[PDB]
Amino acid sequence: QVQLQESGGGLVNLGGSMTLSCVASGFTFNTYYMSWVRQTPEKTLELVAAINSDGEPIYYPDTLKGRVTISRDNAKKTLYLQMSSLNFEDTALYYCARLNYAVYGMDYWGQGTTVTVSS
Amino acid sequence: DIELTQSPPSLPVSLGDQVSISCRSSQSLVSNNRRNYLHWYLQKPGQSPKLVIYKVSNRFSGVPDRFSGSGSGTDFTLKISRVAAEDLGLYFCSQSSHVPLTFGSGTKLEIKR
Ligand SMILES: C[C@]12CC[C@@H]3c4ccc(O[C@@H]5O[C@H](C(=O)O)[C@@H](O)[C@H](O)[C@H]5O)cc4CC[C@H]3[C@@H]1C[C@@H](O)[C@@H]2O
Ligand SMILES: [Zn+2]
Ligand SMILES: [Zn+2]
Ligand SMILES: [Zn+2]
Repeated sequence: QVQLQESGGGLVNLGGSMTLSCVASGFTFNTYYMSWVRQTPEKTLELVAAINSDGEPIYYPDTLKGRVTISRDNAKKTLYLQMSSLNFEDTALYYCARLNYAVYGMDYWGQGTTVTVSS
Repeated sequence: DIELTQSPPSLPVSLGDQVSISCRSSQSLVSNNRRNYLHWYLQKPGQSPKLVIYKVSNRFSGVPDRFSGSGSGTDFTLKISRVAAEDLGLYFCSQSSHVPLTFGSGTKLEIKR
């Protein structure tokens, strides 16, 4: 079975940084495009970043531009997300989601890792 | 970006009900080469979002015959013909026709009073 396990969430002070990991299993990680989607308290979903199987970012929202980095370690079958200068609005459930060629969208999603921005 | 307005925001149901929920796109999904790339996810309570249907009408792997999708352009519908407890949760439509990929306002399927 396709599995995605995110980790690295927790408490971060206002202006701090976060580094999330998403370890993949049950599929050939290296051939799939990947994404990070966060879910706010309101249950709203928003795409944070997407990366090709080659390790090249293919999407960042103009707003997170400059404080976000999506990376992958194909050999460790791991996807990463780096965010800096966290603000109150960065508090969310962060999901890693696999991209499906036939869907032209997300198919599987991890369980999410929570980032709580604090003062 | 493309706003996906889901109606109703909340839908109280009884098990065995047949329901239809709506997803209205702020812009046409037939304006380019990627025609109606409109998908549906179910976020069951305490679980991760699961793909139900993609590209309007295609049932993802494991999705029962009770689920179906329709629409073209801007108005899309997800229909559930006999709601089971396993169908309750938050339904989000999503579009990948236009950049960036966006998610709908959601429809919470919940047991009626
Ligand atoms: C997010 C996005 C819409 C969804 C698009 C998508 C969706 C699935 C997908 O599946 C991948 O398709 C690759 C391919 O096309 O070869 C396959 O090799 C991989 O296995 C598979 O993961 C690839 C892509 C390419 C770019 C993505 C766009 C970039 C943004 O601008 C836009 O908003
Ligand atoms: Zn803001
Ligand atoms: Zn818009
Ligand atoms: Zn918008």
